[PDB]
Amino acid sequence: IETINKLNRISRQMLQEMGREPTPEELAERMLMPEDKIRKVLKIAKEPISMETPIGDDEDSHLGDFIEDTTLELPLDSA
Amino acid sequence: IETPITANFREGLNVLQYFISTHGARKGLADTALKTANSGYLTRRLVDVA
Amino acid sequence: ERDGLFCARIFGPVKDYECLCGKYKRLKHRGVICEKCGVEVTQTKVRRERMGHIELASPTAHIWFLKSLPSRIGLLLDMPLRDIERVLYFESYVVIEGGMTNLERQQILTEEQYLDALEEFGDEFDAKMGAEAIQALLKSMDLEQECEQLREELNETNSETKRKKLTKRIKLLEAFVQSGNKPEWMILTVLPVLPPDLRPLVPLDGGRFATSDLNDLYRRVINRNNRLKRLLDLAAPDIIVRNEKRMLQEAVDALLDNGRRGRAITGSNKRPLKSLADMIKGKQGRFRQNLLGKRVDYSGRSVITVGPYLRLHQCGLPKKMALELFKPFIYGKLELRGLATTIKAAKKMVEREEAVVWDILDEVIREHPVLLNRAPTLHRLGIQAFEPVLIEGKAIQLHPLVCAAYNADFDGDQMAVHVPLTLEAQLEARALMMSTNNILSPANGEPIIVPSQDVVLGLYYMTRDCVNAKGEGMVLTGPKEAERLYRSGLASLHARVKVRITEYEKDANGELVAKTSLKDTTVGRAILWMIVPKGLPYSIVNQALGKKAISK
Amino acid sequence: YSYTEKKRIRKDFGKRPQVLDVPYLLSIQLDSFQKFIEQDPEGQYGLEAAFRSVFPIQSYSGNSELQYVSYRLGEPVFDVQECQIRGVTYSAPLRVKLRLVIYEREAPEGTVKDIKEQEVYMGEIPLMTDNGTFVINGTERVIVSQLHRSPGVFFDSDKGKTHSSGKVLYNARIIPYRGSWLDFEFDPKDNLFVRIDRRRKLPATIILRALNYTTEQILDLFFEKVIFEIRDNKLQMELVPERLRGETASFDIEANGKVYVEKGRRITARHIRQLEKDDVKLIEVPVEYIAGKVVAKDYIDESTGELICAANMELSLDLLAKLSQSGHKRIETLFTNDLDHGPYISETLRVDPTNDRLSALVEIYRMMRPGEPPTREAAESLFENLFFSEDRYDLSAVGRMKFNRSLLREEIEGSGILSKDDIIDVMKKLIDIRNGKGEVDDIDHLGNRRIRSVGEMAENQFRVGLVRVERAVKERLSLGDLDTLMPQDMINAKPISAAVKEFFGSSQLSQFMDQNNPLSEITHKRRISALGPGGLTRERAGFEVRDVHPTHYGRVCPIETPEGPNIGLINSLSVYAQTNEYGFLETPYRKVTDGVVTDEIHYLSAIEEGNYVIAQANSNLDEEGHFVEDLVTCRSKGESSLFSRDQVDYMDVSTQQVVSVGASLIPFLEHDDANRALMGANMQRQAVPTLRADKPLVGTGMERAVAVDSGVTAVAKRGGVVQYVDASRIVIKVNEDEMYPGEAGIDIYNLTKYTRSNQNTCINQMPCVSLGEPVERGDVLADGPSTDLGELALGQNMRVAFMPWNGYNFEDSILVSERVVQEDRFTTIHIQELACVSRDTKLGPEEITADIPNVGEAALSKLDESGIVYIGAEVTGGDILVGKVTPKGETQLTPEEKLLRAIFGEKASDVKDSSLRVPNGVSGTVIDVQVFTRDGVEKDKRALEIEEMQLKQAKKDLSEELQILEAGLFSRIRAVLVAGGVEAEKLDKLPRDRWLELGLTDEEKQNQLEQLAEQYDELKHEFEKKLEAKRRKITQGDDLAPGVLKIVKVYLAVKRRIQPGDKMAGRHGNKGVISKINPIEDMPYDENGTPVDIVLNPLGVPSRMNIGQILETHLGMAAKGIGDKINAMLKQQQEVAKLREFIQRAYDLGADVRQKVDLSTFSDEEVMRLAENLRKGMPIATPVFDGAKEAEIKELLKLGDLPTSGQIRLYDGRTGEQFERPVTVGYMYMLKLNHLVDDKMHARSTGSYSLVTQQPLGGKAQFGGQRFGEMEVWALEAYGAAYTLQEMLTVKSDDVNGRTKMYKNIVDGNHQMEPGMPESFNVLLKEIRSLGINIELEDE
Repeated sequence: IETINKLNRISRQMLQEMGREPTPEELAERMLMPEDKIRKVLKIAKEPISMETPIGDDEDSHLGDFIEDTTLELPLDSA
Repeated sequence: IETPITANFREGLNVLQYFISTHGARKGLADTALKTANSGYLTRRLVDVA
Repeated sequence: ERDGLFCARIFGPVKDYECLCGKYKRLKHRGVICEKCGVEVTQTKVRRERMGHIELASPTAHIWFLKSLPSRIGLLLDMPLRDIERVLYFESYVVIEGGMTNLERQQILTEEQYLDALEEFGDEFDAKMGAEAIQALLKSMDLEQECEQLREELNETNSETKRKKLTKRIKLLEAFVQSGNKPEWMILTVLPVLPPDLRPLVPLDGGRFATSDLNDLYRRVINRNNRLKRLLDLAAPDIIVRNEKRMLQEAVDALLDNGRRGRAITGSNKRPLKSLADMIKGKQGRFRQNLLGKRVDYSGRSVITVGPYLRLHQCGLPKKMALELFKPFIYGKLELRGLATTIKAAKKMVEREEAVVWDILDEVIREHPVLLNRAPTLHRLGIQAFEPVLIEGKAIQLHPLVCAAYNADFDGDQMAVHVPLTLEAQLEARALMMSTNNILSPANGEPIIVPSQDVVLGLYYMTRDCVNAKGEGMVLTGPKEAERLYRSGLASLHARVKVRITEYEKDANGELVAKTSLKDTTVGRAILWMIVPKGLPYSIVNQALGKKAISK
Repeated sequence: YSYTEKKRIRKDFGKRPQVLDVPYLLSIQLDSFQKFIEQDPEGQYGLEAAFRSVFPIQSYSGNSELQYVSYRLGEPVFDVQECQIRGVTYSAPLRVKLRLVIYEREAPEGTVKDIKEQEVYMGEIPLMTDNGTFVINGTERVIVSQLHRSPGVFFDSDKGKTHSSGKVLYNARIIPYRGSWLDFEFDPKDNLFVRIDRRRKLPATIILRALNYTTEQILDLFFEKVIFEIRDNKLQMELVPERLRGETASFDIEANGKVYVEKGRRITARHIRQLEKDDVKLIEVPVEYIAGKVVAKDYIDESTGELICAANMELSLDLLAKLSQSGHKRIETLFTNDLDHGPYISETLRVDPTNDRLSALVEIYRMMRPGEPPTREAAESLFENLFFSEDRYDLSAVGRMKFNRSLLREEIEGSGILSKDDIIDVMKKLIDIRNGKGEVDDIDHLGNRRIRSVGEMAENQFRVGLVRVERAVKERLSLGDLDTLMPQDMINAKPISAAVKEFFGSSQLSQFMDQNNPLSEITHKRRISALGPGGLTRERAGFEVRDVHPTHYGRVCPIETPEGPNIGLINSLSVYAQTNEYGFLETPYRKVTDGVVTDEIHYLSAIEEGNYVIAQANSNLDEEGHFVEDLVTCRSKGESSLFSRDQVDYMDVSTQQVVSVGASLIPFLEHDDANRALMGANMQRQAVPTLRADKPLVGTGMERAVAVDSGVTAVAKRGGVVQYVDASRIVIKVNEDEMYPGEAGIDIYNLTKYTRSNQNTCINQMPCVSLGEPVERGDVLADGPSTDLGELALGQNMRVAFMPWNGYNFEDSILVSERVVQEDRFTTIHIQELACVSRDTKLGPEEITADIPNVGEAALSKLDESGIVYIGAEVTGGDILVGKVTPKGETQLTPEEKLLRAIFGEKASDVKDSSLRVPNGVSGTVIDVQVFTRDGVEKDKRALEIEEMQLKQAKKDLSEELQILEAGLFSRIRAVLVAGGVEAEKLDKLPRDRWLELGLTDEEKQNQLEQLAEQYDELKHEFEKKLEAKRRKITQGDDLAPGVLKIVKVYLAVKRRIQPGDKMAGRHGNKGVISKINPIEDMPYDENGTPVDIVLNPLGVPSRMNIGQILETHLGMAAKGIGDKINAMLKQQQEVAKLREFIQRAYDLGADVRQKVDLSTFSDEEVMRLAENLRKGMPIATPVFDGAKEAEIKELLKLGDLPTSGQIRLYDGRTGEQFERPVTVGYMYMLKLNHLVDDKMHARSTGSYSLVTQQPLGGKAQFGGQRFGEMEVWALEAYGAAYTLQEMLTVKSDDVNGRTKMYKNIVDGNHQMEPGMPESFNVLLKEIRSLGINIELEDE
């Protein structure tokens, strides 16, 4: 959490000085850390999406049935 | 309405009569579109009863 | 985690017969508890039919037991809803049981009154806060004595409102006694946990995670329970303990019925979470979405087509519908004759669309039922069964005469196609829901075929008359002569021509009576009588054939 | 007359002259977008008003402040094409000038401590293109015209349906722009109740007492005072003679004379005027009349000192005796006797228990936030900040204007907050309306509702972002240092940009632009939606709101709105309507001065329309004079009547001012029903372009304006000589009159071919201008996807006959022929996107390898070394497109598979097969592939090919411009050398680049040559800089999603020819479907040359109360006859003068024509081109609500050598017999929606299922099962069937064991069911157990 906060505080100054989204290369050069750590932090730092989010503009069908069940096998392979 | 329409669809109509009949046509359309759901609710109730 | 929500030790393995650390391979090992992770090697469906529990520190009052009308808790305790609400939310104290003659059961005291009454007496004034007090009251109360008191009071007075109240209370008490339930079971000390499969946590295709609101609710409940335990283990002050208990009660409420007595808990972005009460009561709940009607295998939706191209009890279907639905039967009858090596090769042969595939599909579709549906299905005629025939063009054809049965005009609607698999269902669809067997409407004894079709208007025109123009002034022997005269291009179907009509009438026992005579009519009416079989009289067709006429 | 009109002339049957100017269709959009952004220091629009209302900001300490100076709009980073291809949000940076001024704590006004200034970046703002698209995340989203009520005060009445006795109650609501509304309602107990945000009902006097008002002041402001005098024996009053209206006299009125009014008779008007003429001053009234009234002020006691009787007290005998003994002989009593007034405030004071302002504030604080002890300071601060705050409570300048107009004020400008007198005036007006003086305001009136456009929505979002960022600044400034901290590190650009992105990507108004045809884009941008945040919802909408109000004349199109649940909620803005600076719709009219119609135009709103009279456009214009008929029909106050000449106030411009384009494009609108016209407008706006766009024969006169304002065609901003024409790039030389001396007079236009949208179709720009044809400003050099030459070609013109058949025209269907499919008519092009993404797993990185196991040469012959299909390959559904492999770890296998592997001995490496395949039933061709990777991953020798291809495609227009500029510079150098010396033969032989090395005499020519060389060097440097900038943009345009290595998009193009199963309709609304495709032989045919192509159904046509298609068919037959005559005259070379005379006689057939055809001034080549264009039939046009009568149709039929009846017999293509009655045949213009049977048809047997219920999914993209609702279940229950129901329910939805057993039995030939237990039932049981309920398998 502290590393994410430091990276965000650095990205805040980077965007204020440049005006564009902070590239991972410049962030890693300024942080003196490899790009793999920055990439992993940017990948993991994402809020999970809710399960009742509507797919469209109309609140008719939610995200209840929108994911396929790829865990169990199918009748084809069983047969 | 006190003043009715005198022409018909064969000789053509003006803007006034068309605009005065459109608000009744769409009124009936909205009425039947909203009652198509009350009818379904009534069918649901009648199926649940018997 | 080894102590998380969906831990592998409590709810079983995640994968198919595989431990947590991936050490217990060789599925043969069944029911062996590991020493490192401790995961019972079983199937994945074990998580579906098992649940957990949470050990709470302080008991909680069930929200939906007193918030639901007519507040059965208040009826059994003879106390209004406002009082039990003030007691549960730690606003005022209540006396459980008073041994002295000062106060008795069901007496409310505020913060100042409780302090004034506590400094005077001691060791006998029993009073707790909310859930504990209600549990002690339900444990110390006696049902038989209260029932006897109510039955003795009802015999003396007969005030309508009070009599009905006491009668409902006696009914509730008798039901509770005969049900074998205990009053201590009303409180909640250990609440169950939803199975992990009902609250899934799988990564989305967009590289992100999809969480569940119920997981967040359970996490909040567990966090509040841990905070309450840490406060009780460290001797927290009275105000902090009351606030933590109120928060735990609110969390239990939101987990059971999220936000109906007050403000709902704010969700992820803007919308509040839905609880089990919303999954049970709401219109998008499980009842009217997964029990009554839901998605069904071996189905399809297609566009309508305008053309008979068949007979009454037959409909036209595109090659693909059976291209995707009859493939199990295709593979079965391929293994029957042995034209394919295995099922895996038969699938590829079907995917190549060979000629033998269609030759076998022609026999698969030979005398096979299929259910047609139009949404919505109001009356019985909305669900019928037919038999399909392979055609070109990927739109399903519909029978012309079932347009009034399905109540679906040919304006570009969508039809649903379903396929029965079992011989039982196939036979009950062939016999019961056939267009030939089900021809009348369930509303009245009249035929449901009340048709459109200016085509039928032209039939009526055939049954009409016209001027005496060229073609009138002859006599014909039978309807076939009139048919030939009209097809050869000699006269119209309006000529007043006497036809030698041989009419048949039923006998008194069931036989037929033959009689031939001349009838003044036209050519079109003679053709219509020819279309009529030898089982109907001629006096009905002798007039104009409109809508009500053909209906009769 | 422009050249686009000279190519082909549309015969306009206009009866009334067109004197107005056709306004721009997408005008409100660009106007709002400019008003939100354009710099205006004196105008409070957009960012200016935002920074003026927010800044300067005051903190708690009040020592440091942040002031605003100005803002600067940035330059576009990437082009619109690059933003559409890559997917970057087209926007511009924002820099706001902010000054930090720190005061001193010692000095009172010492501001010399710290004064700094700096530009701060607050985020990006999405710009707008010429069309009006919002490029967000590579998608063209649009926000469109939210509808809501204007801020102010609205008085309404309750029309029953919720009462106890049935009394007409009233209410008044205050609608603010930001804050909480106030509702003053009338209780059925004759009491005025106040509600704040619909929380609790308070008396009406607590709000007045909270504003430091006593009882006597309220009684003086609301009620009137009457003076009663007493001299020891009497009760005299100063009775006004005009106040006795409706009062029963209970005594004898004697005022210095005889008995005036008898005891028992009521006061009449004659008695009123008599007593007024008598000059009555004092009347001795009895004691019974005075005893029972209400006092006004408090009369203190001069003897004791206490209050004998306070205000609002009923009079009695003892009270009057005490007042007489004390000495108060001037009693001020209120006047409440009849319906003229009402003692409702007295009852409110009696009910209200509060005494002073403190108790009122305490009660308000307890109502606002209960459960909290009330304190004086906090309650006062809350009451001052809720309503008396400028930054919190302020509606609008338009809001203040509406408030002043409702209160009948004189000034239309005021403060932003409410004063202590505004509420009093509102209450007075409300009680006057209750008494029966005012009128109940209507909600459907357009003067009470308004429209919020793109500018207002963006301003609200910017206000929210600025409030959040100023809260952040107040949080960060009260703790940080005032010296070492800079203003650039305090303000964070994340909240504002996040709010902007959320609004532009996930709001209800932000919808995907329907890019089927330009008409859809026009009718979507010119739409007005009442659904979304701020207005009513889909459920809240009832019947009283969706009805069309008579005030909607010429403002809102009533025949263009989607059906279903959104009927009468999302409408279409009319053509001539316009949004003024206040947000109200207005329509331009014409002044009528004593019957003389001048050219003066005045825009009127709904309130201004309801006051004057409007004459319809059907009045005859007497060659710029007065009216012809004495009694002209006009409309006013919602009623139509015959008025004289002097009673006419305004005149409409034309008849097409009410109906918008999307619904007025119908050739015959007055011959159709309202529902029929609505359905036709929907079918037309949802149409799909064809392969070869052909102009419609029958049309309107405003199609040119729509085609030129759609923005999809080539807009000629300057006009000139076209030099180079190509299928993708067109250059044009600007004339010397418009050529600027600074820049070059050559314009280049790149034709966008096959543009991708969210409604995938064939979007291209086909060029039309030839080599050597000049154009002017406002022309069309290249058409679009659904635009013909100067017209908007939606569908296709085909032959149509109204006749029955053997069942192919059963119920309003469409039967077509084979020539329609053979000639590629009604043929579209679909573009399906297919994206293959490469993501690394937790156990292995992701790689792309063409070598895929279990794949032969058949699938690898069309793949490159990297695994990408060659550009230009035709693929069929089932082939692999992108070769992607995934590393797999050690996977356990069953002993059977292990034995099989040991037998075969193959390697069988653990590599997953997750390659992209083509969906089944999709056989098309790939146009171009796109590979997008990040900066870390190398292009891997694959993207280099497409990069070099794009670079070769580029550097074309830039190179041509550079060569042209260099040639011009060399020509200038040659001219200078000729003017200086004789150089004619020593310049062409020498190279062009060696002209700067020649040294002439030391004079001015040497300096000119040096300046020209410096200019050439500057041009070369500019070209190099442009190339470097292009390369830098290409390099930096490598943005990729996190955790994604590569993305390969295919964009597979499919022909998808016409086949039975597609919905087709027209402009009147003859919706149907393609029944079958019969050959041209089995179709009916005419006598000589025209076989029938389309056969319609005459069953549902006469029942839907609309002639429509009949008149359209007759006019199309006339046009086709004229075209056949023109073609027959053109096939011969008799004489061009004869062709000119025939064209002139054909165009001059109309008796009363609007536009006179000028043909004598044209050349021979122009007439030849006109004839070649009209070979396909001349386009006949007609205005809206003004169509040619049947006489003109018969005359036009007789002109083209056709029968006047318009009904010709046909011959059957099957038997060859002649029909009894003739057939109505002719040309029509048919359209078709998307409605593709390839996409609508979707069936599945087995596949993917759900997670919680294991049930199939729903949708085409989902590829799942179909829904089986409760209606079919009830239908099966009504039947005797029991096995079908359970088979569909339990063993096909959730039970895995049952369905797999049934599958195993079917694949083995058993047909056994073996039912089990539904998994959904187990889920329900567990859900019930989760609540604490015991349900444990109750057995027998």
